[PDB]
Amino acid sequence: KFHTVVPSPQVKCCGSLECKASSKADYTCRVFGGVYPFMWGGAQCFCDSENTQLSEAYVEFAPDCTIDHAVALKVHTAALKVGLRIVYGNTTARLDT
Amino acid sequence: NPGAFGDIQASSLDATDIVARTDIRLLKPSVKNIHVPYTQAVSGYEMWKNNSGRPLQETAPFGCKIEVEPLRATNCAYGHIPISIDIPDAAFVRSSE
Amino acid sequence: NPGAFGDIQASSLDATDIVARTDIRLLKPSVKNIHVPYTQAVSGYEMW
Amino acid sequence: SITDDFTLTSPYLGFCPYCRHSAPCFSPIKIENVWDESDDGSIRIQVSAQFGYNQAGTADVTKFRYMSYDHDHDIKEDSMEKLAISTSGPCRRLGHKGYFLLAQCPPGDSVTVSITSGASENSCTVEKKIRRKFVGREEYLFPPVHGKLVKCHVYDHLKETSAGYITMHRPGPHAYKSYLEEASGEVYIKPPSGKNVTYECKCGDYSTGIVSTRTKMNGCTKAKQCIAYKRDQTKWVFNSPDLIRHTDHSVQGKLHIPFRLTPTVCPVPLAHTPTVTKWFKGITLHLTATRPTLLTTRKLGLRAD
Amino acid sequence: AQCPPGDSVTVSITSGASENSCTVEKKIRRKFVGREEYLFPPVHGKLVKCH
Ligand SMILES: *[C@@H]1O[C@H](CO)[C@@H](O)[C@H](O)[C@H]1NC(C)=O
Ligand SMILES: *[C@@H]1O[C@H](CO)[C@@H](O)[C@H](O)[C@H]1NC(C)=O
Repeated sequence: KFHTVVPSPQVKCCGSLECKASSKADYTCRVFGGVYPFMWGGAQCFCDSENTQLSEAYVEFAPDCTIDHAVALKVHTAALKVGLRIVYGNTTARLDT
Repeated sequence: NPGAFGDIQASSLDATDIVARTDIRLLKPSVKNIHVPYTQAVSGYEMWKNNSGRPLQETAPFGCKIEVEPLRATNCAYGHIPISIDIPDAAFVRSSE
Repeated sequence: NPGAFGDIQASSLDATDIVARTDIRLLKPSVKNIHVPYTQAVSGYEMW
Repeated sequence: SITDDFTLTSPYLGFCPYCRHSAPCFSPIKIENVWDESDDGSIRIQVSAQFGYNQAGTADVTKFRYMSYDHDHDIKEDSMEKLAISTSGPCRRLGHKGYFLLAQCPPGDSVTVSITSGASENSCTVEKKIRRKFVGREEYLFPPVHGKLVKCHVYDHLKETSAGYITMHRPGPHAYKSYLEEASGEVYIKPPSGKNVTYECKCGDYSTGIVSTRTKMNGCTKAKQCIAYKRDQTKWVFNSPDLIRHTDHSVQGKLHIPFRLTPTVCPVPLAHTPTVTKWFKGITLHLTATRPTLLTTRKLGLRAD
Repeated sequence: AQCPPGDSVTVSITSGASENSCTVEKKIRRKFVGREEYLFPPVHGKLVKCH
């Protein structure tokens, strides 16, 4: 199960943010025009309406994936390994073939 | 394939070259406050967990007990083994004894 | 019979001659603490 | 590289869509992620405030720290007996650590964290399908006395364990409208207690600067086309979609996520022993089970139905 | 008053160790606007008219 962590979005104000490609898992960078960022305490930048917001979204394993994980394998062919108990003349022999 | 098993893949748990197609979609924000609105397909691992069927410890033919580390099938009969034995001459005794 | 009607019987309610054949099985105690483990068939009166 | 000093890290104000007033809201406690992948029903909650740490970050049990609701953003203490966790009824709090909590909860549909103070009754809530989870093949409300003692996986109650790491970066700009005042159609910058303020106005040109003093910098027209924020803020914060990154948004630190899944032996119920009646080429099982119980049959031939 | 879903409405006055409570039948279920069910309203949305 993945984690799909989304970082803090990048803002530039009266300026562009053409996103740079990255090698992270399922990277998605996308640019937003006409945004007005606003956290608590007031509007977060000067530029009135021509703002660019680079929104970033990649994906990552969950912290608990070290236990609940599924491993994919190929199976080509299987060969027996049998343990044989052979007794003869009051003498025993346990051996793997 | 998004929304199915194998949507996120990696060679190891601690590996860095993680590849994924989770069908993540970035949406233009609507409210004045800051947030990154993303719509994503559900985890294919969870869907496969919910629709796993029964494992091979409960459906393997011939009564084969499936065990792991290593992957193997133990203690089941499905045929005949022609065994050739070279019994030493010390085991035999003469007919007069 | 267990799990059905008539699992416990008596001629009268106050009689000490009470008969029953519920499938009660006493299990081997496993934990450190003292108790009794027992599994019983469900009472057939509530099933009826 | 994964440090746990906590004297160089800070909490943040989160945006979560349900406080006490049932609206999208700012809270000092913001649940970021919930991981209900245990086997005893215990869940791990990632709250935007630190826990078990004092004013300065020294390890101090039964105190926690958050971002206050004031212009001078002082990191403020509160006692941990006021913390409450609920899903449908109250949750038992099992473990606490910076950014992370371990709580045992009844089944429900929403995870809620609250501060039960005399005046501050802040709360936050996320949607999470916390369901009743059992290990084995027979369902149970709570594990019984008699059992089989099979292997399961349990969140460790100790805070010393680690299930991975989380990235921590330096904070970005966090602008205030209280640091700008419009007088006679002109802008004033008002720093409280003489603290240094970095400002950026673009009504004439990209005019940056720093002041600790009231300034008619270019005069300008309105305060809505300019900003001013704090500079003396180099305390690491975990990256979140309710913050703005700084221009050098690289991994400044890594922080341990506690409560690793340890493999643990744990009991499961033993069902009633079946009564098998035998008839020619077949058997009949008389099965009594108060709770749902899994029966799995297979033939030992070529076709295992 | 805002209430969780239930099958009754109950009013009480915890005065003098006597609640003096009253309970009435009412079918209260979580109602939702629009065409997508939600436990609580989200951040992103379409801002549909409701009442
Ligand atoms: C998925 O899990 C739910 C949980 O209630 C269950 O009802 C459903 O049958 C499962 N399978 C599918 C295909 O939805
Ligand atoms: C503000 O900056 C000045 C010089 O830039 C420095 O002397 C002073 O200590 C700073 N004050 C604070 C509170 O950071």
